[PDB]
Amino acid sequence: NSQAIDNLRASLETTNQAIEAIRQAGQEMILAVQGVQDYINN
Amino acid sequence: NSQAIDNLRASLETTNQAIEAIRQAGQEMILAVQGVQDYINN
Amino acid sequence: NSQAIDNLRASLETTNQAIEAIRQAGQEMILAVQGVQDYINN
Amino acid sequence: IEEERKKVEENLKKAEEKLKKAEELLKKSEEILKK
Amino acid sequence: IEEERKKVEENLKKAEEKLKKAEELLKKSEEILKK
Amino acid sequence: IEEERKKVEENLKKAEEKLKKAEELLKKSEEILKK
Repeated sequence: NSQAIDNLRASLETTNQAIEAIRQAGQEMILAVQGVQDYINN
Repeated sequence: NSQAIDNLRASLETTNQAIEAIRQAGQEMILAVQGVQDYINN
Repeated sequence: NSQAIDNLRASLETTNQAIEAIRQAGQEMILAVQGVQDYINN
Repeated sequence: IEEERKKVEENLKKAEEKLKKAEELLKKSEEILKK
Repeated sequence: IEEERKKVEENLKKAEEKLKKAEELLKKSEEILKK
Repeated sequence: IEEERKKVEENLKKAEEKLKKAEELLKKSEEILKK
């Protein structure tokens, strides 16, 4: 039980690090699409 | 352990809430690129 | 405690697959915006 | 603009399919969690 | 054009919102693990 | 057009590098869970 609990916590804190990367990638993609709307707008 | 589990449960539910949010951001990003495409096509 | 654990394992295995898919989606959204950009340049 | 629409439309179609797949797997993960 | 501009900017605005909400939830998830 | 172009290609570059980083981290987590 105790090993698997320590396993799960290790896994999940890595998973959170992955999500944090996908989340920063999202913010960058938004700036890129805004890049395109800025050339159209101007 | 009983309660270290509930702490991992609480954490995974919240992680699951963070992913669902980024997923809604994805859908919205797709709508934004499709808006650029619709304009080019027309 | 043992069954609460295996359920957390299976929930995080599934959560990791959801993230993999969101990851692949963001790779597709980059190719899309890049396609738009190449048309503007060319 | 035939190579452009083909490449953008197909990538947005694939992105949308992956985001729907991910929604399916989150609902599955949330449900496994309730149980 | 006007509809194109509106559609893009409102969806991009809501994407930011959702990615802020996600950040907050991530920092919460971490808080609960440390406990 | 020079500014717009680079703002868009620079941001798709750092996005792409964030997405590969997340794949590294996600593969890592699947392997840690498997044990």
